[PDB]
Parts: sequence; C-alpha cells; structure tokens
Amino acid sequence: MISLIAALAVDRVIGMENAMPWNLPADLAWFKRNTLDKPVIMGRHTWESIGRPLPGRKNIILSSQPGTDDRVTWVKSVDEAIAACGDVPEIMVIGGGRVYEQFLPKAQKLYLTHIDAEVEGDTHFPDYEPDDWESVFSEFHDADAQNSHSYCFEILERR
Ligand SMILES: Nc1nc(=O)c2c([nH]1)NC[C@H](CCc1ccc(C(=O)N[C@@H](CCC(=O)O)C(=O)O)cc1)C2
Repeated sequence: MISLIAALAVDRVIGMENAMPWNLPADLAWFKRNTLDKPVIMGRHTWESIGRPLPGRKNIILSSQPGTDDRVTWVKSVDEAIAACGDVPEIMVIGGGRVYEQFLPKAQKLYLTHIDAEVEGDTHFPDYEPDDWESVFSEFHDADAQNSHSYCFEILERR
C-alpha cells in the first residue's frame, strides 16, 4: 500500500524545512512515528534538502540522473521505486511536488498536517477530490510553547 505524508499550509502550499515559517516539533514526532521502519520515497529536491538519509527507514531517491551518494537507493522511475521497496505493507511518499503528483493516483492513504498559516510558495500539493477520500482520523491542536501555529493531523483513506 502506498502512502503520502505531507504538511500543508493555507492553499495547499508545501515547502522545505528552512522554507518553512513554522516550528512544529509535534508535526515532527508525527512524521517520525508514521514513517519509521518503512521505506520512504522522495524526489531529488527533497533529498538535497534533507542532506542525510533518514535513520531507520530505507531511503529511495527518485531522480533521472545517476546518484551521487551511496548511503541511499537511487531509482529512475515510479515503477522502479516501487519495486526497490519489495514486499512491505506500506510505502511512504515524502515529496516533493512532482513526486506527490505522480504517486497520488497510486496511493490509498493520506497523512496530512494542515498548518494554519499563510505563506507565499512556489509549490503545492495536488488538488485531490474529497469525494474520493474518506477522513478516518483527525486531531486539531492549538499552538503552544513548542508549536508556533495551530495544526491538524488528518488521515484519509481512498474510497
Ligand atoms: N507531516 C509532514 N511534515 C513535514 O514537515 C513534511 C512532510 N510530512 N512530508 C514531507 C516533508 C519531509 C521533510 C522532513 C525534513 C526533515 C525530517 C527529519 O529530520 N525528521 C526526523 C525528525 C527529528 C525529530 O523527530 O526530532 C526523523 O527522524 O524523521 C523529516 C522530514 C515535510
């Protein structure tokens, strides 16, 4: 089963850590918790963004150019990436934009963090149809001393 995990701001805008204006350690814990011990696919852009493999997860990088770092698995297509994962219960797609777009029609689940923030950003999460997805989990949290803004965790599974 394919899963997408992402953080969204006002208007489906998503961006990198340093691009991000918020500070949400709880969002981090949630990402950790839901992606640990699972393979995670990401685009070249995200990878460079992160600069180190994520521990306790098999990191598979999607890119068209040959890879330049043996600490991760480099793949050339959606299909290839899916196969390098092997037979596991759940694959996690971590972005970015192009990546999300491509896996979405393959996914059955969406783990999303809704950040009550307005920011101008070059990129967005794909417009998906709500009639096709059922919200099975939801939890709103107010800001606090740790978390800079209010956020909502949500999990939808494809109908
Ligand atoms: N929920 C969610 N939130 C996000 O901010 C992102 C997504 N999904 N998906 C896409 C993307 C991933 C960006 C991203 C950047 C750094 C680390 C990272 O260092 N994570 C550590 C957490 C450190 C800690 O948990 O204290 C990890 O081990 O996963 C993870 C994800 C951004």
